[PDB]
Amino acid sequence: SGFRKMAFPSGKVEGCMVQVTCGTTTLNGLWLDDVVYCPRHVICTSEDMLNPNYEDLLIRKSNHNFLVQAGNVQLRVIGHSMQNCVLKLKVDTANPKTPKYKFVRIQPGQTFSVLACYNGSPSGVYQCAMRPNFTIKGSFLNGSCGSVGFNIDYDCVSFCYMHHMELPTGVHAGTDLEGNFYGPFVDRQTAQAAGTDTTITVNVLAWLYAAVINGDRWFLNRFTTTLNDFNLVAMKYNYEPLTQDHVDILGPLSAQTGIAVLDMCASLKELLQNGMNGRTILGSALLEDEFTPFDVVRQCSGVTFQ
Amino acid sequence: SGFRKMAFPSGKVEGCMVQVTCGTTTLNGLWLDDVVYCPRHVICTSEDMLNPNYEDLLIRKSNHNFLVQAGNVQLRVIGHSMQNCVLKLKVDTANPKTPKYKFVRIQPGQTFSVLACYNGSPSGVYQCAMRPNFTIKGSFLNGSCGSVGFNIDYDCVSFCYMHHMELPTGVHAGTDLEGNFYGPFVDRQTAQAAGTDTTITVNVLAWLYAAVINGDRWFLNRFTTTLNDFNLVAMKYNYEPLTQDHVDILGPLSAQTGIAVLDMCASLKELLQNGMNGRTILGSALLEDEFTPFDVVRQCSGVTFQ
Ligand SMILES: *[C@H](O)[C@H](C[C@@H]1CCNC1=O)NC(=O)[C@H](CC1CCCCC1)NC(=O)[C@@H](NC(=O)OCc1ccccc1)[C@@H](C)OC(C)(C)C
Ligand SMILES: *[C@H](O)[C@H](C[C@@H]1CCNC1=O)NC(=O)[C@H](CC1CCCCC1)NC(=O)[C@@H](NC(=O)OCc1ccccc1)[C@@H](C)OC(C)(C)C
Repeated sequence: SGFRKMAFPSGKVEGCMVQVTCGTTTLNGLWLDDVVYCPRHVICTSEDMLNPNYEDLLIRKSNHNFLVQAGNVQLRVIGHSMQNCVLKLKVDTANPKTPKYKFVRIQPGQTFSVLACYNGSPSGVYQCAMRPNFTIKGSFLNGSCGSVGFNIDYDCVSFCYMHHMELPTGVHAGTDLEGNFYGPFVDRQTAQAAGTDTTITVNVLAWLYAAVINGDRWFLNRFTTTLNDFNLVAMKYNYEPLTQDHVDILGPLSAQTGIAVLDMCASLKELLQNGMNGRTILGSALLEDEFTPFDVVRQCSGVTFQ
Repeated sequence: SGFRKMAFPSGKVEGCMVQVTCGTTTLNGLWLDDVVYCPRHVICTSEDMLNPNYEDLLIRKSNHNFLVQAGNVQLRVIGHSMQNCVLKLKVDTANPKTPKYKFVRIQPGQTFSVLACYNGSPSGVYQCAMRPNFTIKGSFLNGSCGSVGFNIDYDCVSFCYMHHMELPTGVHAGTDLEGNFYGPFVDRQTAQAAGTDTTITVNVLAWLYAAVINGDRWFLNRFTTTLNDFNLVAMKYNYEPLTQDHVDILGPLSAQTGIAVLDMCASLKELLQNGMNGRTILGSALLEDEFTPFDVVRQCSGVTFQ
């Protein structure tokens, strides 16, 4: 038993990480089949960042201005193109370690694993969620750009995030693997509003179920509530409105613990109106919202991969 | 910027994980060179668990009663021996994916990465610490036994933990890779006292430095204290006594942030005497003690591996 915030094993992704250099800028790229993916702002100088014309900037570059290094090995670039905010470098060598992969665009509230990378070498791995305002709260230093987020379905790697830039909040923004930003962000060094972040109500309920499943049950009360009543408390409190779909996705945890979702909503309501009283749930003094219901199900089912 | 609880990339360890079966018991093993390591209690039936004579039980077994499966592939066992509480299965095939590795026995307060495994296939990865009472608070279901903890030094894998059993606390116990338990635990299904757990004072201070480095500085005060004065507050509060060595290891974070360790101790003291007032530090409403000072240094330095 026990419950930890847990990332997918990153082996399948480590084999895809390469170093990409263009001029005096180095960052990470994703090497799959015979294509290298990376943020297009690798083509920018530190002055270009304030207002780049990427088309014009890309025109001044040729294949040989792009150094791709996979470990020690130099790949030869033979085609380059710009898809949205990513740059796709065609190389002469397919990656012998290409996993079975997909590119997905995830939804706010879903979770994924980040492998943070510098100079093409993996640094660490951690788990997180696409916030409702389409930011992620991660850990990214200079040179982490091009690090990717992913989920694993048995053998198949679903890539969903590529890191591009930190906002003035210490929150991070980026794109899917077709180069479209999550959220309204553009890749330019100009002030940008992240927007009001809300809490992922369904994820919090799934966590409370993970708590019950792991012995923590003090928050459990004699009350119930209605979907509309609870939603009315959800909104004084920043919470995502709870829908019937949310209720259904919480259904399996419902039946395992024998606790109705709306009874659980009542306990959450009391927590939101009465706080923690200096107590903890699964060793946190806060309400945690970065476990999807599926993260909960599989953590106490033992789903494996590879 | 930002600060997450971050695990080493597990690729080097995924390639070492195999399935070990003996009778009607299956668990994970660590395959390195031509040896497979696993908990010796794989040789036990569900009745044996209450009071096993491991010597006598091991005598009834022969090499062919041990099925080792590396992915799909059956290894042939040709020698078996018992070292403390681990069992070492000599196989006819060296693991072509053996990393450069070491076996270390870590100290209370140090951190490591766990790759949780079922039937020899990795499930997830998370970070944690050997508690002062020599327990770890992880996430382990039935069949997770044989999962290992590790740190990575550039290319070299330092194995330090092998999971054996959960206590009645939802805390976990296990051995180094020579088979000696951390703590006073034995591998038997008998009630065992974990013992009073204390907080890793030096780790908490290192975190407060990580906080300052990442913008969170409200806890910072106009006071200072003495090593003995603070230690006197450390003990009403469960904290490990702070030593001069602790002070020195915190020295580099000292100089980066320009804040004396004993000034930081005063802020921690006020936190311990006055609580959080419903506020947060790096997004936690609790004082976090599972980052060593070295975890902090490298997270905001960007150390890579492979
Ligand atoms: C790639 O390695 C990095 C990763 C950053 C660096 C440290 N932490 C990270 O997450 N990405 C960058 O450095 C990019 C580079 C430019 C981005 C697109 C345009 C051309 C290249 N920039 C940022 O990450 C900046 N974000 C940013 O400026 O956003 C808009 C803005 C501007 C001014 C005030 C507020 C907001 C970073 C460097 O800016 C901060 C200084 C605010 C972090
Ligand atoms: C190996 O896959 C598992 C991993 C466990 C299972 C679920 N979570 C885990 O961490 N390990 C075990 O199942 C071992 C098996 C025996 C251990 C040594 C003797 C022979 C094999 N046992 C345990 O993990 C038990 N721990 C335990 O009993 O500790 C002493 C004790 C006894 C009675 C009351 C309190 C404490 C588990 C199964 O016991 C609990 C039911 C308390 C979890």
